[PDB]
Amino acid sequence: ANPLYQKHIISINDLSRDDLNLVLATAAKLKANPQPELLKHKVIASCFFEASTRTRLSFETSMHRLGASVVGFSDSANTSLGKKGETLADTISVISTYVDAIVMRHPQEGAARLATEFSGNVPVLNAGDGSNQHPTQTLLDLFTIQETQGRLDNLHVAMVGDLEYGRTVHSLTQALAKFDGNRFYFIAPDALAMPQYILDMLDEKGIAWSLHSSIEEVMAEVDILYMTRVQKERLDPSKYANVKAQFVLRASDLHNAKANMKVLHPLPRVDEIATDVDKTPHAWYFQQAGNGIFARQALLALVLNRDLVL
Amino acid sequence: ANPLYQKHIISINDLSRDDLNLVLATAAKLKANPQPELLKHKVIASCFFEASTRTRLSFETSMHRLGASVVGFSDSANTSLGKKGETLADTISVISTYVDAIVMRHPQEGAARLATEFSGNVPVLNAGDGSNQHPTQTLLDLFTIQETQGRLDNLHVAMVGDLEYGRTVHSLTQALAKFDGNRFYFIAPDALAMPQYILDMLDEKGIAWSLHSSIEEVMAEVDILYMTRVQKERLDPSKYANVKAQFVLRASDLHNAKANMKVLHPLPRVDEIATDVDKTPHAWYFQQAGNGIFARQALLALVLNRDLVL
Amino acid sequence: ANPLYQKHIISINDLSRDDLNLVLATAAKLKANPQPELLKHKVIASCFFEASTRTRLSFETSMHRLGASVVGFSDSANTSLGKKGETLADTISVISTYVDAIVMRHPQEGAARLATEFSGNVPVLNAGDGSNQHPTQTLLDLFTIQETQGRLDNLHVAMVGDLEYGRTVHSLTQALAKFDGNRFYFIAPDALAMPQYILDMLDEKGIAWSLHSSIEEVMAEVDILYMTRVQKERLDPSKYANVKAQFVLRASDLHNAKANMKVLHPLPRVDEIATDVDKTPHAWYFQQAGNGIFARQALLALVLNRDLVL
Amino acid sequence: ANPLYQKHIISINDLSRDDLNLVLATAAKLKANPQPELLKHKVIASCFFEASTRTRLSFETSMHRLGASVVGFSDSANTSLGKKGETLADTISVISTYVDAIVMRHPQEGAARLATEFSGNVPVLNAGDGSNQHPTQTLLDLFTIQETQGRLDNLHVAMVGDLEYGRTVHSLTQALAKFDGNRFYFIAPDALAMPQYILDMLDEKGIAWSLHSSIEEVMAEVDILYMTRVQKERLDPSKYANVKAQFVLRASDLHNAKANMKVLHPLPRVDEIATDVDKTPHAWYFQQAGNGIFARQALLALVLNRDLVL
Amino acid sequence: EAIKRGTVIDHIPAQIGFKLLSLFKLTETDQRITIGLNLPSGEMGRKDLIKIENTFLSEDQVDQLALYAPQATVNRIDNYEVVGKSRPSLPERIDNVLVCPNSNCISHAEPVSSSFAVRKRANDIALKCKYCEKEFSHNVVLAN
Amino acid sequence: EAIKRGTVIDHIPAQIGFKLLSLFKLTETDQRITIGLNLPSGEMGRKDLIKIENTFLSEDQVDQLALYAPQATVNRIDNYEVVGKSRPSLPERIDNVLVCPNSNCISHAEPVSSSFAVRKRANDIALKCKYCEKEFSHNVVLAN
Ligand SMILES: [Zn+2]
Ligand SMILES: [Zn+2]
Repeated sequence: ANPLYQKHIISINDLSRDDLNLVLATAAKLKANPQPELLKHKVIASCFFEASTRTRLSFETSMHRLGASVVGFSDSANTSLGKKGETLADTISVISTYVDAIVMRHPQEGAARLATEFSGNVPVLNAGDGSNQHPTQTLLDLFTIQETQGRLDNLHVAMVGDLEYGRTVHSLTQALAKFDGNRFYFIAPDALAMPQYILDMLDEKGIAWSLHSSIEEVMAEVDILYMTRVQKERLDPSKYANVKAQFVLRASDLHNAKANMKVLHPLPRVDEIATDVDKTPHAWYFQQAGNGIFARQALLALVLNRDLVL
Repeated sequence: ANPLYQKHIISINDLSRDDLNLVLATAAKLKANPQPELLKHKVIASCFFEASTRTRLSFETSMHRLGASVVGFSDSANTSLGKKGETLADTISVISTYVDAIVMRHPQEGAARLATEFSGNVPVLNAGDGSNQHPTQTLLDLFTIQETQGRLDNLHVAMVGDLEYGRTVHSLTQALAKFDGNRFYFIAPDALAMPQYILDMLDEKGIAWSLHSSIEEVMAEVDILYMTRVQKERLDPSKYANVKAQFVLRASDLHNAKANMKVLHPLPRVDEIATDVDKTPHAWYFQQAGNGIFARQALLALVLNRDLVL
Repeated sequence: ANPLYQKHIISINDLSRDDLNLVLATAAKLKANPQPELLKHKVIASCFFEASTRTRLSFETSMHRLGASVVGFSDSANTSLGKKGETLADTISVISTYVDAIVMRHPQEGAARLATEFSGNVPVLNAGDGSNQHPTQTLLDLFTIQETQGRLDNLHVAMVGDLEYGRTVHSLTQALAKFDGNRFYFIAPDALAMPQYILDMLDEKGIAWSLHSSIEEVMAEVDILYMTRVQKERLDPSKYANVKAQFVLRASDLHNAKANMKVLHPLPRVDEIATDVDKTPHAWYFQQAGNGIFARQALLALVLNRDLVL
Repeated sequence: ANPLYQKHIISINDLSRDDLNLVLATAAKLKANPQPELLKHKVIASCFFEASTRTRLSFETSMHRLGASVVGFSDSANTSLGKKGETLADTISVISTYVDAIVMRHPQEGAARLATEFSGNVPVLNAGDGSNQHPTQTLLDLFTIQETQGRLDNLHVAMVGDLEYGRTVHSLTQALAKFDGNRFYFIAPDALAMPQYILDMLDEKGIAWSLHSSIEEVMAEVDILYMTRVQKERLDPSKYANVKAQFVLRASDLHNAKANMKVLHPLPRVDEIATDVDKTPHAWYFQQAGNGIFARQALLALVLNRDLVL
Repeated sequence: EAIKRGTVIDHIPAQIGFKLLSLFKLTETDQRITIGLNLPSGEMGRKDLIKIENTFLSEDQVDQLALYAPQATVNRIDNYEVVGKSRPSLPERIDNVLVCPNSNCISHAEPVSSSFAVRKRANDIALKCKYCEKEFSHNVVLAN
Repeated sequence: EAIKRGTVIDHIPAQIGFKLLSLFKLTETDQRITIGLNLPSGEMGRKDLIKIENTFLSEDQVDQLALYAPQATVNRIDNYEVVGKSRPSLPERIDNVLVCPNSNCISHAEPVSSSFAVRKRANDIALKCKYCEKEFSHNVVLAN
């Protein structure tokens, strides 16, 4: 077969360095030459139990680009605490007789995993399960890094913002660490430091990481500068107080960046990235977003098409 | 190329007499012999920041009739005043890397125009921007007039209803006035007269227009009778009081109409057109509505397909 | 007994001039020399089928001030019917067996009068019945004028604002017309002028009145300037701004005004009176509000207490 | 006159130690020997712009216990962040002409203080203004501590819970700091520790304080254990369960505690105090609640009644 | 009081100088600036006056002054001498400094520069919004 | 000319002069005013400078400058001569010009003047809101 044919894609942590590579290779292939008839006659369910417009539009577009048909639903501020009677398991049990794959997003950690236990032979792809996993976001991140740097080893990567809750930076760090020679630079408003399990993981693999308090320290050396998204309740008016500006990246902050340096942000951004960086050659978050349709085409292609010849 | 290839269609006031013609010509061509594979492999975004079901169904059907795939969203009574953080500009900057064109409707005047400033090479088509513009409505109006009269010059056109706010009648008047020899007849409940800039415009072009208070005065002479839609808050119980019936058009009002006279209404109608006119040969508002898929097919065809050969 | 003992108070029109003076005299007496035990042992029902907090507070204060006990309720908009089951008639039929008098406010016009038909010998006092009557508002208005001018006859009175929907000024006009030598000035955006049957009534009584369009024309020569509250829904939002600035009052509009003149307003105001007039000797709207509890004390006292102690 | 006659009661910080004792002495007197006709003929306004039923009940009971009459209102989800017409200022401007004192509770901070600027010689008593002040809660707390320990100096006091958002303990801390020889212990999940300016204020006064992480460390040696209410939203639901079980109190945590110690809680509690502590001699939170009506009687009495009868 | 090299904006109406300083961020510079407000002028009553060293205004920059000080004169100065002299002409477009009177205009909440087409009329100047396509009297746009 | 009678505020830091002109509505007057921005000063690097005819500053008005130009000098001028000379001292309260960092403070939507108590600290100035009773670094209140 191909290693990912008929498999579920639930969590980054389930994927080998090879898996990662296969996805990214495929992505690039498709990006280079499109196969708009590759999934002709497939029907995919775009089940968004939790509304997320940006994510759904990307996924659906990918399905269409590969010629598949899409049905589904985006859900709503739930009156009376849900379908209430109907278990997710019953829901997945039924839907999985209609369709060929399920792409689902859900407010509960573990929903994508539960779906697979009822989906039969229908692969389910995780589009977000509460604060747990978001594999395609992570794959599009990797793909953007690889595409612009020519590589996923020997990089200098800085994570910036809420490192306590930035599930994007946890995932991306995990994945990059499946690769050799990367060095990491973490930058928080003191508060909101990185989860100790991640750091412990880096140490066993033998991976360099440094802690810092502003970007200045690190700007001249980084290849990727990855910003998290940052909530109004994630932080407060009192800890936005003396050092909140490195939390606002400006074009001026970029004078000494290497020419190759790209700025990624999983989006949306509210104030953490000023609009004047938009014009710099470093701004790459919109490009990043458009790469999502390749990561996602790739996954769908590999999972539904027995032997994917590039 | 063709003059409209890769252009935005944001406002009626941006289109020449020629442009208008091209659209209508194309429309009729497509109406006569369909090209269901003209936009095979295009993906179009149907972005309805403001819900409007009639308008979205029309537009989407057109996309499907030309073979394109559709993704998008209709929006909702917005909890907490919006995506709030996310600017429209970031939204369009992202969506425009997914898709081939953007059809959007928005509660703020100027939204369509702002989109173009971030859409890159992706044409955006305005489906309604607050009380500003609604070009496809106007184009389907024109197309209906041309199809039934055989022509857009030398017509006798009457506008009826709220002329102060009827954005439909402003647009339509502007357009027809790009053509020679039309004569206009405006009819309001005294209140809600016509914007002075429109009348001033007619005078410089040298175009005949007359003011009136009932339709009787004008019925025997008109070729089109265009009715506006009329709100409950647009008017009141006190100015529905002595003359509210010409505000209610009835089959009986039509006894002396020319045989060719058609009655258009952009829809929906509430009480302003009585159902007994529905059976007359003059009722043409439903037909008008179905012509929308041709006006819209036409715009999408011309904008995405370099040289459109009929 | 005094003329009002055990009588329903429903409409301003049901009161003679004698009546009015009787109420106003009692108000003045009570304001000068309180009787905090006049209605000791009475139980009054505060029934607000339609919520109105400024109205309930005032009225209930009046009750406690006379040492009466108060029970009641404020109703909650409309899930649909606040009542559904119970006819208003049944509701009064019951309550009139608990209490000594009923003070009610209701969304339907005529509700208070209806109550009188099922309340037995329990008096009802109308605190507002849709867009019909609000007598205690008028009475408090009257009392306020008299107190500040020393007389209710031969006065120069201005009305300003939404004179078509503003029932507050209709009533005040009606009751001031039971007085001699008074002269009115009506200030309104044209499509909101004072209803005719009023004027007819005024011409027929020989009452001098003048329609104007700006406060300035008359400011120099009035004793009372009574402002109502123009809405942002009634007139639209384009015509609003074009003529809004004369139905707004600033201190600078008071340079040539009489040293006896007081500005009245039933409240609440939004922007129609700038806060800079507050500090001037003419602002009397808060005073006016205060007088509410005397007008209302007087009424309760007269109705429930057979012979008055001036 | 006594020092508090006709004074506004807005903030704990506006009171001397002398003041505090004056309040507490009066509370004790009133509890010992009720004066059900002290405020006979007074009318107090109970204005809860933000609903708080445990607070209103307490306060209104205090009022009736002194023989005062009560009028007021409770607002309905302050639906949005204000009454759309009326400024708060206008509202007070009006109410202060009906009544003899104002007791108010409001979502915005500073609302009570603002009211003082428009209430004339009508005193206002702050019953809670957003996250700023709630002085009767602190006063009731103080009174409760003194009654049970016989003194307000040289005491061993524990604070437990959400010490970062818990305004209840801030205030109590501030006011206990106007006393000598007192010693604090703060128990909190680290990212919720007691705000610094407090500690700075404490060091600067020479106040012994120790930060701990479990009740046990100190249980053996405290006189007051004052618990606040940790939320399920503030800390997230993964970290919650991992450290929740020390901010929960069971009777079994009371084996080595002092025979004078009382457990306090402003209420309500949910799970932070197991019901098995209720039956022990230490539980005093319901007693505490009851003392509310004496702290509150005291304050009304001192403010409205020029010279006190102890 | 004059300078060696730079621009002098003369004959600005009273109460407009400070407005110009604000709208066009003219003091956000390191250069030496000299301003006179409410100076006497027999020429026109009384005037404001701005002098900026080593700074020059393009024809269009000058033109942007037209809506606020139509009769101003813009002198170029080198070695203490007037080298050039021009006056402001109504521009075709005015960017960045006006704000649309339309509360619903997309241009308020978003990251775009305001823009208006300028059209001379009988008794006022008409300003048309690039975005919402509504047209206003400059009196309305300019008064707050 | 120069001088005759009024006030001269000297030794204003660069980029503060215009700030002062704005905050304290100093040009909402008919008096003659003369302003120097980014003037050379060997005394302090470079400075802004304001001169207002026939206008005088109370001790407290002068103190209001302390937060923005602590080392300024305020000279009184009569018949072209410096008659008086004072320097700004930190005030106890600052009214009217600041705005509370607290989005929820009642002071925003309502018709009252802002007010802060001023308290000197180690490395900054503490400002406490009359209304919401929260305290802020002047750095936070002053930066937007
Ligand atoms: Zn606009
Ligand atoms: Zn504040």
